[PDB]
Amino acid sequence: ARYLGPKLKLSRREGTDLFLKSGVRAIDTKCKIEQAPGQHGARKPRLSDYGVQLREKQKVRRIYGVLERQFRNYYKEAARLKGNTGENLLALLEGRLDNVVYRMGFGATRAEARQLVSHKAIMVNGRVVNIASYQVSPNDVVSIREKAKKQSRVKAALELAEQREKPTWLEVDAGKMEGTFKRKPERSDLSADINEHLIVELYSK
Amino acid sequence: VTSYIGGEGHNLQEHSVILIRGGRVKDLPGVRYHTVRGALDCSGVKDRKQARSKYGVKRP
Amino acid sequence: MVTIRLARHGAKKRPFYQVVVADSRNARNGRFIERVGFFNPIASEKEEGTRLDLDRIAHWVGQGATISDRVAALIKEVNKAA
Amino acid sequence: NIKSAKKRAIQSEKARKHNASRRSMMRTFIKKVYAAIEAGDKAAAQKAFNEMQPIVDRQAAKGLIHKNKAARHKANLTAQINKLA
Amino acid sequence: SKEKFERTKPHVNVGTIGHVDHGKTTLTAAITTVLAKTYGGAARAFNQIDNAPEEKARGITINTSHVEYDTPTRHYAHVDCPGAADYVKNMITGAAQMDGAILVVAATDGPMPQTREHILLGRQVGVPYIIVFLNKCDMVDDEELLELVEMEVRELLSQYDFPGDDTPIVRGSALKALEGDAEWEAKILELAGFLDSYIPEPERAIDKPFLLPIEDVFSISGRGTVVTGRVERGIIKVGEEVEIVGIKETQKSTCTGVEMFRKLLDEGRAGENVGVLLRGIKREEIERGQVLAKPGTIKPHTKFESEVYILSKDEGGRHTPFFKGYRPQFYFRTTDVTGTIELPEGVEMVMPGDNIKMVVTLIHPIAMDDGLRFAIREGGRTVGAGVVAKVLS
RNA sequence: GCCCGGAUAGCUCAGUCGGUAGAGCAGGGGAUUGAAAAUCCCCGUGUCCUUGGUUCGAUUCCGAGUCCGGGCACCA
RNA sequence: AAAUUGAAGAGUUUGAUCAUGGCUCAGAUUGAACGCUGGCGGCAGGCCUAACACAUGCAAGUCGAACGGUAACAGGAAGAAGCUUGCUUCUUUGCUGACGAGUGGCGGACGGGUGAGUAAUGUCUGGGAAACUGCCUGAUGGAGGGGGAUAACUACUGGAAACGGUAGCUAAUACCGCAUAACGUCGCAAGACCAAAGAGGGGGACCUUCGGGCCUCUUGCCAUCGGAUGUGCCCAGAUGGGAUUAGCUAGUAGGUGGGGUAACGGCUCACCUAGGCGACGAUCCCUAGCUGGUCUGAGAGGAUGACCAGCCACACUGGAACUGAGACACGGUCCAGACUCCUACGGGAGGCAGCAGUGGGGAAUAUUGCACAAUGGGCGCAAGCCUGAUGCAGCCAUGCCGCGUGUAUGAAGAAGGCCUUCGGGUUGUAAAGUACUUUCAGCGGGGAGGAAGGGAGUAAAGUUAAUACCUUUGCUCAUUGACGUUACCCGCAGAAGAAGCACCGGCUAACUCCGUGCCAGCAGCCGCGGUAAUACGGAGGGUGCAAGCGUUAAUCGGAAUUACUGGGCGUAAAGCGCACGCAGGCGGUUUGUUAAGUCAGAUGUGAAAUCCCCGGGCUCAACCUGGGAACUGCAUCUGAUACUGGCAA
Ligand SMILES: Nc1nc2c(ncn2[C@@H]2O[C@H](COP(=O)(O)OP(=O)(O)OP(=O)(O)O)[C@@H](O)[C@H]2O)c(=O)[nH]1
Ligand SMILES: [Mg+2]
Ligand SMILES: [Mg+2]
Ligand SMILES: [Mg+2]
Ligand SMILES: [Mg+2]
Ligand SMILES: [Mg+2]
Ligand SMILES: [Mg+2]
Ligand SMILES: [Mg+2]
Ligand SMILES: [Mg+2]
Ligand SMILES: [Mg+2]
Ligand SMILES: [Mg+2]
Ligand SMILES: [Mg+2]
Ligand SMILES: [Mg+2]
Ligand SMILES: [Mg+2]
Ligand SMILES: [Mg+2]
Ligand SMILES: [Mg+2]
Ligand SMILES: [Mg+2]
Ligand SMILES: [Mg+2]
Ligand SMILES: [Mg+2]
Ligand SMILES: [Mg+2]
Ligand SMILES: [Mg+2]
Ligand SMILES: [Mg+2]
Ligand SMILES: [Mg+2]
Ligand SMILES: [Mg+2]
Ligand SMILES: [Mg+2]
Ligand SMILES: [Mg+2]
Ligand SMILES: [Mg+2]
Ligand SMILES: [Mg+2]
Ligand SMILES: [Mg+2]
Ligand SMILES: [Mg+2]
Ligand SMILES: [Mg+2]
Ligand SMILES: [Mg+2]
Ligand SMILES: [Mg+2]
Ligand SMILES: [Mg+2]
Ligand SMILES: [Mg+2]
Ligand SMILES: [Mg+2]
Ligand SMILES: [Mg+2]
Ligand SMILES: [Mg+2]
Ligand SMILES: [Mg+2]
Ligand SMILES: [Mg+2]
Ligand SMILES: [Mg+2]
Ligand SMILES: [Mg+2]
Ligand SMILES: [Mg+2]
Ligand SMILES: [Mg+2]
Ligand SMILES: [Mg+2]
Ligand SMILES: [Mg+2]
Ligand SMILES: [Mg+2]
Ligand SMILES: [Mg+2]
Ligand SMILES: [Mg+2]
Ligand SMILES: [Mg+2]
Ligand SMILES: [Mg+2]
Ligand SMILES: [Mg+2]
Ligand SMILES: [Mg+2]
Ligand SMILES: [Mg+2]
Ligand SMILES: [Mg+2]
Ligand SMILES: [Mg+2]
Ligand SMILES: [Mg+2]
Ligand SMILES: [Mg+2]
Ligand SMILES: [Mg+2]
Ligand SMILES: [Mg+2]
Ligand SMILES: [Mg+2]
Ligand SMILES: [Mg+2]
Ligand SMILES: [Mg+2]
Ligand SMILES: [Mg+2]
Ligand SMILES: [Mg+2]
Ligand SMILES: [Mg+2]
Ligand SMILES: [Mg+2]
Ligand SMILES: [Mg+2]
Ligand SMILES: [Mg+2]
Ligand SMILES: [Mg+2]
Ligand SMILES: [Mg+2]
Ligand SMILES: [Mg+2]
Ligand SMILES: [Mg+2]
Ligand SMILES: [Mg+2]
Ligand SMILES: [Mg+2]
Ligand SMILES: [Mg+2]
Ligand SMILES: [Mg+2]
Ligand SMILES: [Mg+2]
Ligand SMILES: [Mg+2]
Ligand SMILES: [Mg+2]
Ligand SMILES: [Mg+2]
Ligand SMILES: [Mg+2]
Ligand SMILES: [Mg+2]
Ligand SMILES: [Mg+2]
Ligand SMILES: [Mg+2]
Ligand SMILES: [Mg+2]
Ligand SMILES: [Mg+2]
Ligand SMILES: [Mg+2]
Ligand SMILES: [Mg+2]
Ligand SMILES: [Mg+2]
Ligand SMILES: [Mg+2]
Ligand SMILES: [Mg+2]
Ligand SMILES: [Mg+2]
Ligand SMILES: [Mg+2]
Ligand SMILES: [Mg+2]
Ligand SMILES: [Mg+2]
Ligand SMILES: [Mg+2]
Ligand SMILES: [Mg+2]
Ligand SMILES: [Mg+2]
Ligand SMILES: [Mg+2]
Ligand SMILES: [Mg+2]
Ligand SMILES: [Mg+2]
Ligand SMILES: [Mg+2]
Ligand SMILES: [Mg+2]
Ligand SMILES: [Mg+2]
Ligand SMILES: [Mg+2]
Ligand SMILES: [Mg+2]
Ligand SMILES: [Mg+2]
Ligand SMILES: [Mg+2]
Ligand SMILES: [Mg+2]
Ligand SMILES: [Mg+2]
Ligand SMILES: [Mg+2]
Ligand SMILES: [Mg+2]
Ligand SMILES: [Mg+2]
Ligand SMILES: [Mg+2]
Ligand SMILES: [Mg+2]
Ligand SMILES: [Mg+2]
Ligand SMILES: [Mg+2]
Ligand SMILES: [Mg+2]
Ligand SMILES: [Mg+2]
Ligand SMILES: [Mg+2]
Ligand SMILES: [Mg+2]
Ligand SMILES: [Mg+2]
Ligand SMILES: [Mg+2]
Ligand SMILES: [Mg+2]
Ligand SMILES: [Mg+2]
Ligand SMILES: [Mg+2]
Ligand SMILES: [Mg+2]
Ligand SMILES: [Mg+2]
Ligand SMILES: [Mg+2]
Ligand SMILES: [Mg+2]
Ligand SMILES: [Mg+2]
Ligand SMILES: [Mg+2]
Ligand SMILES: [Mg+2]
Ligand SMILES: [Mg+2]
Ligand SMILES: [Mg+2]
Ligand SMILES: [Mg+2]
Ligand SMILES: [Mg+2]
Ligand SMILES: [Mg+2]
Ligand SMILES: [Mg+2]
Ligand SMILES: [Mg+2]
Ligand SMILES: [Mg+2]
Repeated sequence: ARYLGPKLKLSRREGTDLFLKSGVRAIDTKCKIEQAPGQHGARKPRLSDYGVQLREKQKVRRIYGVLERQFRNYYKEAARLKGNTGENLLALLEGRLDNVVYRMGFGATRAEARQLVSHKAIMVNGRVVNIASYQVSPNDVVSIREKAKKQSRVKAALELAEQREKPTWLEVDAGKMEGTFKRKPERSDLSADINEHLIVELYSK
Repeated sequence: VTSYIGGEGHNLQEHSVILIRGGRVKDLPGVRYHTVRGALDCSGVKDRKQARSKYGVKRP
Repeated sequence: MVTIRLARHGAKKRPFYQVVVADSRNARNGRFIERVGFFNPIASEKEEGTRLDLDRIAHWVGQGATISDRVAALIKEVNKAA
Repeated sequence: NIKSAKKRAIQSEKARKHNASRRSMMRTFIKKVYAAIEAGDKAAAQKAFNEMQPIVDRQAAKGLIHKNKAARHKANLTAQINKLA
Repeated sequence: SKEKFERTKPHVNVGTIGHVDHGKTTLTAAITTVLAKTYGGAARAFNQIDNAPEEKARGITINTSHVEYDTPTRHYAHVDCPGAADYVKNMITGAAQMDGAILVVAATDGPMPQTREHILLGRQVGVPYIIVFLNKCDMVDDEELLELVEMEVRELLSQYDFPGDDTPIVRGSALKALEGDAEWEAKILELAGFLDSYIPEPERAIDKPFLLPIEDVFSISGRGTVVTGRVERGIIKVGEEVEIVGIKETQKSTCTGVEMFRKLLDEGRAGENVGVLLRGIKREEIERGQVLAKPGTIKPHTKFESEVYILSKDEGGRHTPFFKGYRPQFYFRTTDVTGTIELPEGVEMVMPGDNIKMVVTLIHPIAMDDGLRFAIREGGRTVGAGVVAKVLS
């Protein structure tokens, strides 16, 4: 169901910073990033056309914390929806509750946001929700319950979110731990680096 | 028919009831099947660790 | 004898009755002439719940179709009751 | 057999003893008309037809004979009387 | 399997013991017709105790047959043993579950070699009490000859470590009580009184968790495979989880009906022979020797340390030394099993009549715990009793 | 539950009525030709299916077992 | 508003090449199986072979308002006998309520199960009728007088049993007269002919001969004519493969006449004619339930028809009918055969392709589950009682979906492993430790919604002679859950209980080395392995996938490698040796004329589910579900008549 392994190892293999081990400190400089995937990171890969696609797919999975079976289902939904197939893949991932909770600032990492969702802390439209893959509808109000409000893990994690870019599509109160998911996320608003194109190709064959 | 006994060593002899799966060897002309190691009287291969679903061996 | 009865569809522990005009001999879920609305017992206080097309009921009950114990009361529920 | 509604296995045995008797009675009275037809003028045939007409209609009403069976046994049989004699 | 067995009167597991062709099985036939006539229980006959081709053309019994005769005080449950030298293996299962035996020595022949072998197997396994019965009497019309046989039985029991003189010796012909002789019917009614008086109420273990050794597996065109045996400890409720442990490996199961001589039961209590029914198990895969335990209580083992007491010539056993590689038969609860011996360091040879511990690797695994009693046998005779010390596997 | 047969070095078989078991084919310390048809030398290379007993001494005589072969039964 | 956004290649012939062309692989799948590791929930699923043989419990009963029964049973009332005079014994009483048995009525033909047969009798769409239709219902109103008998019960026997006989006796809505008859049946019409059953809840008035005469109402019973409903038939096309099956066929093909069918018909007969089918595949052969759909595909197609739903077919194997509104009848009948059982050797029972269960054959596949609470379904005037229908309790990762085996910080870049150019690298922020949360499991307490009703009493409105009963509607009562220690909620304790198995030369993301030296083995293809291996075992980093993953079988895909969309035939496989020519396919050209094709429109229909879009509903999700589109149809009816055909000049 979850990875629960060495998280920063995934970032080296992929190369870029995946925000798995983001947390309290801003920058790591604490893994020999890029040049050490495993025992043979010095080996320059040839890297085929199937490779680059499969690396790009694994990047987007490992960022959002999703497995192949559930990720393949997002592609199937993304294809059936109107407009661009690539933009839908990412938009459906960004609409996940564990992703929204991370983007609100209620969690130093996305795994923390997932557990915070799982453990009955998160609540939306006056209803408790346990599911990380809960598709957050446009015009919703995610929030933390009064029992687990202002605990140790959340207040330190919300201060990290000030250093972050902060999305335009959602808004956060910050005083009373209350969020507001407004519109669906745009392509140009977020990332500007992870290529959807190559993921659309991989599943088509 | 004839069936190839995979792995190193075996407990098959004379009779002994064995389970047979499909799959040619591509070497022995005529042989077009494999004996499933682990199933029925055909025991697992002794001292195999990697790839033990094939060859029917338990945990270490 | 044609009769207006509930068909019972829906998942386990979550019934959804398809009130339907069928022959008495035919099975519960099987053969029918035409479906005439529905009933949802686990709908609760919200938007939808029970819908029953009363114009089609007059076409069969007026002719000669018996109404079952439940469908007779869902007529009593939709008309007046409140 | 493994039912208390076996009653119907006898009850129906009791039925056909009676049901064959009234049926056989009718078809003998119809045979009496067909016997009169062949070599007989407009007299003996219509007497036999006047006798069986009440008997065939009665058995039609009880559910032994269907009303169409009875209708033919008049229709085709009156034509034998009408055409020949 | 229709009438419900009402739990009234204490259950006691009785059985006949004695020489070959000594009126051992015929005693069981006499006890049924005598008790059923006067008191008013179920009748039965001498045929149903032993039919088949094997016990007709020959006449000799092999299978441990069972009988259920009732009395005012107690509800007895008979276990007729085979008796011959060839049938000692299936006898020990019948003799282990037996609480209080009925010895059968006869007034014409007297004590014989098997009688000594039977009582030898009774002590080491578990036979607390024993009662003598002279099973001929009428043939030799004499006062002095019949009474001289009674003396040698008192000698045998006292020589082999039983009460001997205290045991109530009874006389009576089995064939005479089968028909309807008023003097001989009353004399076997006296044996029923001796069973009540001498043998006390047996001590059960209805507290510590469920275990049941299997004596004989059936495939009842009924329900499925059925297993018979005395419940050694605990209870058996219907629709309860039961783990079958012993030979081969281990299999999960559930009880779906306990019974007592073709009659229904709710709770199969300890210390009584019951036919427990198993769900989803074939006739071949489950075999004799395995035990019906509660899940988690017992685990099958193929290696164990054990304090073995080897017997000498006087007690009845080996008379020569032996070294590692010796393979005798280890009789645990019901079945026997072969196993190689590995002696401790600083012990060159095991002399007869000696107390030592030793590791024993068995060829078949059997369910066992610390403090389990067993009796070693080899070559149609006993070798040494002992107890389990430590588990290894 | 009980009656019977079967097992001999890596494989296929000889040998026994107590005198301590051998043959080919095998294979190995073994030489030829980058490996080689034909060559040489060389060992048996052994829990006599396992274990105990009668015994000076058991493959061999007598119990008990192993797994496998085929045979006859019992229905809580 | 929307209703499709959907089309990848690679290895492999050669010294190298381009082509041709096979071979193999990457992805989807599933009634899967086995293998390895073996924690959860939700909605599903689960003998494909032997349509094999079956023990044990069950699966269709039900009605006292049809009637004898003064009752088998359990219990009140007039009276009796014991004696603790109300404690006990006990005969009468329709008399206490009901009901074992029985005739009756209506159900058992529906509802469940399985594909043996079936290549058309069947199935699909579209048609037509020449029909019947219990119970539902719209009219037309009758519904009057009788009489044998007949079980049960006796009585008396026969039989080992199953199951009878003979003598009475009696009951009914049972059963047959009877008068009675229509817009009914028959006839050219005049005529003739044709039916029924009473119950039950209540009653003022007057008959009481007390059985109550008699009025009310509710229901039954009839008579056709019409509904609605199923069912029977019939025609059109469609519905597998084979020509190494081209001839088949005598009730065969048609006619007249008789019989029979609910209905028409060689359905069946007698005679008459000599046909009929057939190259747009008869015949014979092999295989096969069919469909909605399912899987796959860019789509066309290809394959398939488990689960759910419609239709057919079959019930130990071959027959036949009886009864019925409906059967030529899964748990009716009677034969016949084979197979097990019982016996007094004479004759008897006998049907799991219901639901559990079992033995078998097998790669393989459930509980001798609990309940009518629920929607049905049966009978009933209602309560009811029956139900393996249905729901649901368990089992199995066989699956689909969603959860979890924590989530931050953490450098001495520790130890240990593995590699090394012995400098170090790597395992690795991995772990240890520090921040903490504590969804699931586990405990302890709250607790919905599936429940509509049914029942007992009340005020009124109908009904009527009547403030009575009856019918209807408000209104007060106490209740109805197999699931169920429920869904869901809240407190508790402490990361505590919680992992996978592939492969890693190439194709295909992933290599270092100790190698078992063409031995052991690998392998899906090319190929590896012969004292320095990314291709074998092993340790070991990863690569990869997750409660599953592999291997295997099976269908499609890629395969434009059966090509209609969409290939070819000089030399790669492939132009008959060359003509003539009927059937068939195609056909120059201008004016008419039709409307077959063709297109446009319209109406009917294309079952529901499924798919799709828009939605909604369960903590989200699978899942369920409201509403539209679609179902490449077909049918008709009316129009364009350019183009094709026909009929013209
Ligand atoms: N004279 C006499 N003979 C008796 C009596 N009881 C039994 N028997 C005989 O003993 C025999 C019975 O032997 P059992 O030992 O009971 O039979 P069994 O147990 O099957 O025999 P095994 O199995 O060989 O021990 C019969 O043949 C009888 O004739 C008795 O009271 N008197
Ligand atoms: Mg999952
Ligand atoms: Mg694709
Ligand atoms: Mg293959
Ligand atoms: Mg491999
Ligand atoms: Mg609610
Ligand atoms: Mg009802
Ligand atoms: Mg006759
Ligand atoms: Mg006659
Ligand atoms: Mg008349
Ligand atoms: Mg009739
Ligand atoms: Mg449009
Ligand atoms: Mg696609
Ligand atoms: Mg080459
Ligand atoms: Mg060449
Ligand atoms: Mg499996
Ligand atoms: Mg397995
Ligand atoms: Mg398990
Ligand atoms: Mg389910
Ligand atoms: Mg089948
Ligand atoms: Mg078949
Ligand atoms: Mg078959
Ligand atoms: Mg069968
Ligand atoms: Mg019973
Ligand atoms: Mg039965
Ligand atoms: Mg009455
Ligand atoms: Mg009755
Ligand atoms: Mg039937
Ligand atoms: Mg049928
Ligand atoms: Mg069905
Ligand atoms: Mg049916
Ligand atoms: Mg089934
Ligand atoms: Mg099927
Ligand atoms: Mg089918
Ligand atoms: Mg047809
Ligand atoms: Mg038909
Ligand atoms: Mg039509
Ligand atoms: Mg009509
Ligand atoms: Mg009727
Ligand atoms: Mg009827
Ligand atoms: Mg009628
Ligand atoms: Mg009416
Ligand atoms: Mg009118
Ligand atoms: Mg009028
Ligand atoms: Mg009227
Ligand atoms: Mg009369
Ligand atoms: Mg009379
Ligand atoms: Mg008579
Ligand atoms: Mg008479
Ligand atoms: Mg009378
Ligand atoms: Mg009368
Ligand atoms: Mg009548
Ligand atoms: Mg008259
Ligand atoms: Mg008149
Ligand atoms: Mg007319
Ligand atoms: Mg009358
Ligand atoms: Mg009246
Ligand atoms: Mg009355
Ligand atoms: Mg009157
Ligand atoms: Mg119709
Ligand atoms: Mg003819
Ligand atoms: Mg008919
Ligand atoms: Mg394609
Ligand atoms: Mg098909
Ligand atoms: Mg099926
Ligand atoms: Mg089902
Ligand atoms: Mg179905
Ligand atoms: Mg049909
Ligand atoms: Mg038949
Ligand atoms: Mg037939
Ligand atoms: Mg036929
Ligand atoms: Mg009829
Ligand atoms: Mg019919
Ligand atoms: Mg039929
Ligand atoms: Mg027929
Ligand atoms: Mg049946
Ligand atoms: Mg027969
Ligand atoms: Mg039976
Ligand atoms: Mg039966
Ligand atoms: Mg079954
Ligand atoms: Mg089975
Ligand atoms: Mg098998
Ligand atoms: Mg049960
Ligand atoms: Mg039940
Ligand atoms: Mg029941
Ligand atoms: Mg009940
Ligand atoms: Mg109840
Ligand atoms: Mg009901
Ligand atoms: Mg009523
Ligand atoms: Mg019942
Ligand atoms: Mg499980
Ligand atoms: Mg899906
Ligand atoms: Mg620790
Ligand atoms: Mg708990
Ligand atoms: Mg709620
Ligand atoms: Mg409720
Ligand atoms: Mg209510
Ligand atoms: Mg409610
Ligand atoms: Mg009421
Ligand atoms: Mg009252
Ligand atoms: Mg209850
Ligand atoms: Mg309960
Ligand atoms: Mg609780
Ligand atoms: Mg729910
Ligand atoms: Mg803590
Ligand atoms: Mg701790
Ligand atoms: Mg070699
Ligand atoms: Mg393959
Ligand atoms: Mg080296
Ligand atoms: Mg490889
Ligand atoms: Mg390797
Ligand atoms: Mg590893
Ligand atoms: Mg698989
Ligand atoms: Mg193609
Ligand atoms: Mg080509
Ligand atoms: Mg050429
Ligand atoms: Mg060529
Ligand atoms: Mg050629
Ligand atoms: Mg040419
Ligand atoms: Mg031509
Ligand atoms: Mg043409
Ligand atoms: Mg032209
Ligand atoms: Mg032409
Ligand atoms: Mg046209
Ligand atoms: Mg058109
Ligand atoms: Mg339309
Ligand atoms: Mg549809
Ligand atoms: Mg829909
Ligand atoms: Mg939306
Ligand atoms: Mg939705
Ligand atoms: Mg929703
Ligand atoms: Mg909602
Ligand atoms: Mg769906
Ligand atoms: Mg719809
Ligand atoms: Mg629509
Ligand atoms: Mg449109
Ligand atoms: Mg369309
Ligand atoms: Mg479609
Ligand atoms: Mg026109
Ligand atoms: Mg023109
Ligand atoms: Mg024009
Ligand atoms: Mg033209």
